[PDB]
Amino acid sequence: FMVSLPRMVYPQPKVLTPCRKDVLVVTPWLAPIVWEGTFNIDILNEQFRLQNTTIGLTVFAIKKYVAFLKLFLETAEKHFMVGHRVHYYVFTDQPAAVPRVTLGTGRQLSVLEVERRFLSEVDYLVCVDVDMEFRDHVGVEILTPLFGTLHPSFYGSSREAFTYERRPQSQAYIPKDEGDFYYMGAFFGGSVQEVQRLTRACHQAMMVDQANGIEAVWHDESHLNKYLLRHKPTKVLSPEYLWDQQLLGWPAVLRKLRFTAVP
Ligand SMILES: CC(=O)N[C@@H]1[C@@H](O)[C@H](O[C@@H]2O[C@H](CO)[C@H](O)[C@H](O)[C@H]2O)[C@@H](CO)O[C@@H]1O
Ligand SMILES: [Cl-]
Ligand SMILES: [Hg+2]
Ligand SMILES: [Hg+2]
Ligand SMILES: [Hg+2]
Ligand SMILES: [Hg+2]
Repeated sequence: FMVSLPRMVYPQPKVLTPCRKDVLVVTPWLAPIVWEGTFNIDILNEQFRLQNTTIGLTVFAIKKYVAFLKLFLETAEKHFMVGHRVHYYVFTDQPAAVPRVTLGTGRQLSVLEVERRFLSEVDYLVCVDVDMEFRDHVGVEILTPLFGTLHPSFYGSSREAFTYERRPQSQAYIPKDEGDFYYMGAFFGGSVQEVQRLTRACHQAMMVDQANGIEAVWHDESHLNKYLLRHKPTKVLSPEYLWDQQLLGWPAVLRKLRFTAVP
C-alpha cells in the first residue's frame, strides 16, 4: 500500500518541452536513464520516505584499500541518501582498521570480516567500489528493482568498441552485433532480491568459466554486462554517477559530477 503524496508546489512539467535535448533519457525498454534535470528530487524524496525506505550500501575494502574508507564514508554522509535510512556494510580483512566516521541520525555501519541478513535489514542494495568519493547528490532517484551505470569511458562509443568478453567459450560472451550499453562494475544495485539474483548468476557463470579454463577479459564486469544484456535494468545511471575527472575532465553533458575516482 502506497499512501498519497501531500500537496506540493513545483514547476509544471511541460509536455512539449523535452527534458534534455542533448542526451537519451529513456532506454528502448522504457527504463529511465538518470541525468540531472530529469527528476524533481522533492517528489521522489516524498515517495520513498512515505515508504520508510532503507538503503544498504556495500563496499569491499581489502588490504591497502582500507585507506580509502574514511573519505568514502565521510563524503557518503554528505551526499548519499541524506534524509533516508542508510545501512553501510563494510566487508574487510582488517576490521580494526575501519575508521571511526561520525554518522547522521538514522544511519548505521556494520563491519563484516572476510546473506539473508540483507533481506530483513534493507529494501535496496547499492554496490560500489571504495576507492571513490561522493562530490554531489546521489539519492533515491537511482532506486529501482535493478540498475546499472554507464561506464564513463564508453557512454559515447558504438557497441563494437565495447570491451565485452568476445570469446564464445566464455559465459560472458557477447557478439559484435549485440549490446545496449557498457556498464561499469563499480556501481550497480536494486532491490535485495534482484541484486542477489544478479550476484548469484554472476558467481555461477564465473565458476563455469573457471572449470572451462577461461577468465573473462574484465572479470566480474564482463559477467555483469552479460547479465544486464539479458535482464534489462529498470533504470540506468548516467556517467554523472561514476566519473574520473582527472582522466576525462568535465564535459558539458555532465551538469554534475556526483561519484568520482580518487586521484
Ligand atoms: C578511453 C579509454 O579506453 N580509457 C581506458 C579506461 O577505459 C580504462 O578503465 C578500465 O576499463 C575497463 C573496461 O574497458 C574496466 O572497467 C577497468 O576496471 C577500468 O579500470 C583505463 C584502465 O585500464 O585505461 C584507460 O583510461
Ligand atoms: Cl561492488
Ligand atoms: Hg526535464
Ligand atoms: Hg552488493
Ligand atoms: Hg562474480
Ligand atoms: Hg556480476
